[PDB]
Amino acid sequence: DIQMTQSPSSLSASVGDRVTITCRASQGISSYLAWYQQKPGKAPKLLIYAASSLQSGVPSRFSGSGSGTDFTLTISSLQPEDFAVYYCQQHGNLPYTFGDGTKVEIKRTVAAPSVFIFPPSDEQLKSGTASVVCLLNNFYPREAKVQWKVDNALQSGNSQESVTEQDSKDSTYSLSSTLTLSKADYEKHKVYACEVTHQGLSSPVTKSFN
Amino acid sequence: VVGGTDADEGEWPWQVSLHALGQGHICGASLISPNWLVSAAHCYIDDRGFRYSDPTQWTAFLGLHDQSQRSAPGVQERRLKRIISHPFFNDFTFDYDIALLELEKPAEYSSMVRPISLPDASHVFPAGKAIWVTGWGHTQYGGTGALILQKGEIRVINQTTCENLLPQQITPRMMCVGFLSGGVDSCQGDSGGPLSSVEADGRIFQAGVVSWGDGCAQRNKPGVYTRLPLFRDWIKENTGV
Amino acid sequence: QVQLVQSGGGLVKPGGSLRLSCAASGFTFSSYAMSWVRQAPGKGLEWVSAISGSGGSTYYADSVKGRFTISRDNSKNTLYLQMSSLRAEDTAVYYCARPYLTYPQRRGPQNVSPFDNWGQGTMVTVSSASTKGPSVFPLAPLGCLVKDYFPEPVTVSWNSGALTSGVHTFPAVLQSSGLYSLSSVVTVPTYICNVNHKPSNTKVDKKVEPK
Repeated sequence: DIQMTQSPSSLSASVGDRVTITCRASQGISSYLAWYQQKPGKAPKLLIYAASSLQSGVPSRFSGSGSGTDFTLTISSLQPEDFAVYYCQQHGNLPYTFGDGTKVEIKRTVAAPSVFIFPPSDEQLKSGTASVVCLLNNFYPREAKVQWKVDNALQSGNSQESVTEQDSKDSTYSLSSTLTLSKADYEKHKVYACEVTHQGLSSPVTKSFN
Repeated sequence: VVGGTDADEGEWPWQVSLHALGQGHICGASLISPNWLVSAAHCYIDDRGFRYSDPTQWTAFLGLHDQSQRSAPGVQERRLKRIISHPFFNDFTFDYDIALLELEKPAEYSSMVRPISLPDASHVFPAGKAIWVTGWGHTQYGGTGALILQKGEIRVINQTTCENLLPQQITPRMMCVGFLSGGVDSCQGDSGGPLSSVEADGRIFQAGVVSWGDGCAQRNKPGVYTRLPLFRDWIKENTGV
Repeated sequence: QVQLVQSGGGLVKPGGSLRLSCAASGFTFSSYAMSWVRQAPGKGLEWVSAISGSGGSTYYADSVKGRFTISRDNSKNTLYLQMSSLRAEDTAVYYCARPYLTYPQRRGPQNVSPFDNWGQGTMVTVSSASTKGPSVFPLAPLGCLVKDYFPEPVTVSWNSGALTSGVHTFPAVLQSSGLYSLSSVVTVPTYICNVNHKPSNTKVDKKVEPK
C-alpha cells in the first residue's frame, strides 16, 4: 500500500508568485501520478495526469514534473481563483492513494473588517435563550481576535467563531463570533459589546448595543 | 494494423472477420478447426445496449480478403452457435483475454479457408523473433478500418521490458510484440485476431491473440497479445481440438 | 456534456445500511469502469471501490471490504454502492468518478487511470442521534440565523436566488448541545432567507425586517 506524502501542508503566496508543491511516494510509481484541485464544497478537479500531462481546458500555468517517487506541481503565476486544496494521487496500483493535501491560500494586501453586531430576536428571547451575533466582513489577513464584554465584562467559554473560506475573487475572509446565554443571564446585564482587534485596524473598534 | 501492408490474396487463410449486427467488421478470430475459432474474450462483452455476448448477433466470414467483396468466390459465411470466454477473463485488467467460438456449420477447407496450428503448452517464442499480426482494424489511431486485409511484421519483446513499458498492467498471460520505435502495431478492430508465427520451415503456429495496447503504434507502447501456449489444455478441454 | 448526477445519502444509525446512486449521462456508460471515492469531514480523499464496465470485476479498499457492495445497471446508466454494517468512520461525502482514458479510441484495460469526471457528492452521516429540524431567526437588521438542526447539511438561499452577490453563508458550528448552527448574512446597503433541511424535511422562508 503506497503512502503519498505532500509538502508543505499549507502555504500562503501572493498573486503572480510562483508556487511549488511536492509529492512523495513510498515506492516508485513510474509516471502514474496525478494532481487534483479541490475548491470548497466542490468535487476534485483533474489538473495533471501521468506526472506531466496537462488536462485539456486546464490553464497553462499549471504544470507537473517528476518520476518514480518524487513529484512537483508548479503554478507559475498564482491567481486568486487558485485558492484550493491541491491533491496528488497515485494512479498505478490499487488502492489508489491520495496525498494528504496542500492548502494554497492567497496572500493579499491588508484589508480592514466591516464589524457589525446583532442582538437576539425577541422570538428567540422568548423561548429562553439569547444569541448575540457579531460579524467581521471581508477582511485580510485571517487572524483576528474579537472579544465579548457584558457590562464591560470579559466573556470566556461562551462564544464561538466561524470563518468563511477564502473568497475566490478577492481573497478576503468573513468571521462570526456568537455569544449564547440564557434569557436569565441576558436579562440581568445591560451593556453588550463586541471589540475587534485587526491588523487593518489601528486600535480596536468596538460596536455594541444596550 | 498500423504501418502494415496489404496481405496477398489467400496468404492468411485462418484469419476470420467477425461482424456484429448492423456494424460491419468488429473483431478478428482464428480458424483452428472446422468447428472452432479462437478470438479475444473482451470482444464479447455487452456494450452500448448491444449484446455482444450473444452468439446470434454475430456473423463470421472466412476466406475473406476484402470487406467490400464479401460475396467473392471463396468467402464462407458462418453463424455462431456458441461463445466460450475464459472463466478468468477480467475486463478491468484484460487478464486471461481469450475466447472460443463455435461455428453453427463447419468451415470447408480451400485455398482461402485453412486452419492454423496450436502451440503446445511448452512452446516458446523468444525475444527478437519476427512475427505477424493481421487484421481489418484501423490503419491509424482513431482512424478507419482497412478494406483489404492488413499484415504487420512485429518482433517479440522480453517480459521485463514489457512490464517496464506498461507498469502495473502486464501479467504472465501477456506478451508485448512490436517495436520500441512504435510505427508498426495492432490497433482497434484487430482484436481477437491471430498473432501468426511463420517458421523458416513452412510450419505456422499461432503465437497469440490480439488483446490491447496503449494507443496504436506509439513509441515505447507496443501492442499486447494473449500468450496462446498457456491455453492449450483449456482449449482441448472445452473444444476437443 | 459528460454528467454524473448522484442521489441518496442521509443519516443512518450505526450497523444500518444505505444505497448510493450515480446516474450517468453524455457518454457510453457501459464502456467505463467506475469508482466511488470518499472524503471525511475536514479530511482527505480515500478511494473506496471500483467496478469494470461490465460489472464483471470489482475491487474494494480494506477498510471497507465485505461491508460495501459496488454494482451497476448499464441499461439505466447508473452506478450503485451498497453500504452496510456502517460505522462512525464511514461518515463522509461520497463521490462517484469516471477514469481518465489516455487513448479512448482503442479499447484496453482501465486499471491505471486517475479520475476525469466526478459526481457532485452525497453526504452520508452515521449516528445514533435522531434527525431534528432547524429554528430560523432573523437578525437585526442583516439576518438571518439557522439554529439547532441535525444532521448536516442545511442549505440556504435568498429570495429564491435573487441575492447572489453580497451573501456569506457561514460554515456550521457544533454547539455543545449536539446540534449544529449557522448564520447566513447578505450585505445590505425586505428579504427572505430560504432554509432547507432535507433530512428532517423542514423548509422555512422566515422574513427579515426591523419593525
